[PDB]
Amino acid sequence: CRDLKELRHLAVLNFPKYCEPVVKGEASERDTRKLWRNIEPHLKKAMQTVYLREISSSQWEKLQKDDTDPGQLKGLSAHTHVELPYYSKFILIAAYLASYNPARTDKRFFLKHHGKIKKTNHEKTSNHLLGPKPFPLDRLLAILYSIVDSRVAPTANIFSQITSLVTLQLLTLVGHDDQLDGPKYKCTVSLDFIRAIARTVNFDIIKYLYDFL
Amino acid sequence: FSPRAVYTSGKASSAAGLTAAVVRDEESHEFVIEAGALMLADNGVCCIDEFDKMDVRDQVAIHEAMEQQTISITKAGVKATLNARTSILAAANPISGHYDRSKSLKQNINLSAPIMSRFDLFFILVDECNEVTDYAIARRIVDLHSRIEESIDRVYSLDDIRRYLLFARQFKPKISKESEDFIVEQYKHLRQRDGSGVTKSSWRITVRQLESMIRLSEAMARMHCCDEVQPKHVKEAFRLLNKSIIYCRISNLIVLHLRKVEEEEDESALKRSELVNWYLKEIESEIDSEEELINKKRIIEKVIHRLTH
Amino acid sequence: ERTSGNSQREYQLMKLLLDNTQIMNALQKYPNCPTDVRQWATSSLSWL
Amino acid sequence: IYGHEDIKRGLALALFGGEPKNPGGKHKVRGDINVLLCGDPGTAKSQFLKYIEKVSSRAIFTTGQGASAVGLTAYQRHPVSREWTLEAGALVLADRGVCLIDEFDKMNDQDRTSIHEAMEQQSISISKAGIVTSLQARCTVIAAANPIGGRYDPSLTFSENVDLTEPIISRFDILCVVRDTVDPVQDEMLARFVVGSHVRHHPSNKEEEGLANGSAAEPAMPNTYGVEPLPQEVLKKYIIYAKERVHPKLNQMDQDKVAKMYSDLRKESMATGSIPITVRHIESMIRMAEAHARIHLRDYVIEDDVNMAIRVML
Repeated sequence: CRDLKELRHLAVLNFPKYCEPVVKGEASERDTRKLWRNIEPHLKKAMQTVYLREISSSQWEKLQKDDTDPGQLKGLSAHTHVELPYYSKFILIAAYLASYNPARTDKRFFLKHHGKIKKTNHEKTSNHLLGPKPFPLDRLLAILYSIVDSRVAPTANIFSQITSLVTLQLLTLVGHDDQLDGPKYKCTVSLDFIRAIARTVNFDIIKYLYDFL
Repeated sequence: FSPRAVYTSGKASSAAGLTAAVVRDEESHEFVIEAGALMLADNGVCCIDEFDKMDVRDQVAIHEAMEQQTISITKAGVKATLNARTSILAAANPISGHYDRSKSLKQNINLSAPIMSRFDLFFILVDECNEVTDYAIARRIVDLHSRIEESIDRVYSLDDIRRYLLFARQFKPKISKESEDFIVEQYKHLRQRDGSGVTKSSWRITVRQLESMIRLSEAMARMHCCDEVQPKHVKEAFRLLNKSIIYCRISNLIVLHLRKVEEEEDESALKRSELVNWYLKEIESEIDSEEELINKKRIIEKVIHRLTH
Repeated sequence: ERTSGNSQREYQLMKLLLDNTQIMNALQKYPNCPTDVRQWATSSLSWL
Repeated sequence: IYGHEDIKRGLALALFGGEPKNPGGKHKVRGDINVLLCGDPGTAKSQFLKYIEKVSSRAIFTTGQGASAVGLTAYQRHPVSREWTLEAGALVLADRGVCLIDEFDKMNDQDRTSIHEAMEQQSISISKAGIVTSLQARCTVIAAANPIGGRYDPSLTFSENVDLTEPIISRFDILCVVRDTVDPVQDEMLARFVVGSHVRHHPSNKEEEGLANGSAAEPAMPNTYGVEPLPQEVLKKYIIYAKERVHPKLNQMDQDKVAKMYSDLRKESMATGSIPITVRHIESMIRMAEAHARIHLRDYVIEDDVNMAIRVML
């Protein structure tokens, strides 16, 4: 940090969590060589949140309401552990591979009876680094039937996670609004929290990426 | 120096020749077995330069040299299974001659994965494009071409270097009982250093590379005439493993030394600004030379300035 | 030429608005320069 | 080397080689357990083969570039005083033994298509100078292949990841392969076992163990089953007794249960994306059934042996 206004509002918030030995009376005045040992563990989980005024008296309060199964993370990176429906948690996982893979080299995860050429098995290419590739709806109608176990009937509540996730800011639109003859969509969030959800419903996405051979 | 060594290039060595050549005799008419260059330089080291001007059939026939150190060629129903403890002193050459910064580190060399997996240590020549690199190397060339047979200032002549080669193969060192816990904690560090991305990356370090590191610490105390191994000798080769794929070196041994001292004090006193001489106590114990008292006295106040600023 | 409205924290394709001359001459005048950082800026990244 | 328990199970079963009988009425069906190993270069795959050649009674070792179609099984004359004498290769002299072939994926294309005659009838009919003569050569092909180019990629099929032809793959039996990766939940036993064997297998330590009888520095290594291992003299007198004594026959227990069980996977493999099981896995069940019965010294096959053989082929 460099601005003086940031340290003005941050040093005040650290006073209630630093003046503990002073009120109890275990530390007398003039002692700057013994107060850094007890405060060292109290600063390792707070110095990594710079330029963020969200860290206050409500971060550690969320841990008090989690007496049963403290596996949920609320406050510090709360987006990693969120609540997803059963048939909706696989939507963000399946749509992540449709925005970084070619529209032709997709038969390697379905029909393994084809003939692979071995192109190189180049590595520093723009693939998976330029951004989400524009994909229509024909790709989603052929990949969700392989990730799930049993069959799924595409009813009215199956396609509801396509438009409802637009308001939730999880997928972007190809500029202007399309018609109805199969619109195109992209991506938004990377794989920062996809691995956390996959380890709860028994799933592995690392072995499904095309860039990591 | 070493008489048990050969010298060849890429095109000078075909498929066989250096391993075990087989040809029917002219005055006997019988399939004989002829030894190569790897069998004559037993318990030594073979030299080879320019690893580019060569095919692929010669590398396959030498894969049993850096991993098994033996020759098993049975050609024509003639058994010829021998052994040779000759190390391969290879010298890889880039594709375009120089290291390209745009391409990856695996796109500038022609070595694949099975070749580098069976090989042990792998070093890369450091290339520096600073004005001080060419200024210091040019002074050594002038002193060599102007002062003929006068620039050599060695402290031990070559007559005593060859004498100390037989004393190393006498008393075989052992393994101390306080080193089994230090090797199991350093392999996990390189295990995470290997997987920079997720799983695989560039150089693969598994069981073939872990057994080579133990031999480095075993041979480190071989010249110092030390029986049991010591923790101060295994960490020497640990630094070469980090710089294998590459006055700043002086500042490196200082940070790695103070980190192992400020993690055991049960109490805490001043030793901040008014007691700057307290950090000199744990370092003067290893000082036992001469110039590290007056010349290095005004250097301590310069390294400590990094924390002050 | 275009700033996408739906662009996130991954698609920017931005460039630079400086030059390869004043960036090197502004290092000796900067207050408090670390030793392990200035050497990385002068070199062309030769180590890992 | 500690780890890979499934790999060590296939090496012991392939040492027996089964009992080549005549199940047909006019056709001689071979009965040898052929195991093809192929792993990621970096896990030391050739060191696993150097142990079985020392504990057996007859075993050889060759490479890929050191031999070809000539030095294989048979190849001309004796140009000294007008004579004709045929020669032999390496598979004929290695009768009723275990053969070890190194560097098989880098073999020439003209050599891989000429070795199928020796691994189909255990005999070669040399038709030279109008004189034919048949012999017998019982061998178990044990090769170690490598992936194409770089490392092994589990995302591709094993039949296409290795630069090998298709008729040679359908001639083995055990295709148990492993893939090494960064695993922090099991890396504490690898670094601990290599440092324990480094001192036990040291020439300075053998002065108080092998040279001085009645003393040992380190005892037995903690195995993954709590069973004490075997020294050296146990494996020598093991294959020269059980293999030439009890001869297991072919009974008729609940073998009809495998018939309808095979149809369950035959109409389910293509339901997701896999090749079906051919008839190779049906006639091969007798091989591992008599191999395990020879360990416990059983005169006839038992249901306990045919059950542990299905988990190996799957």
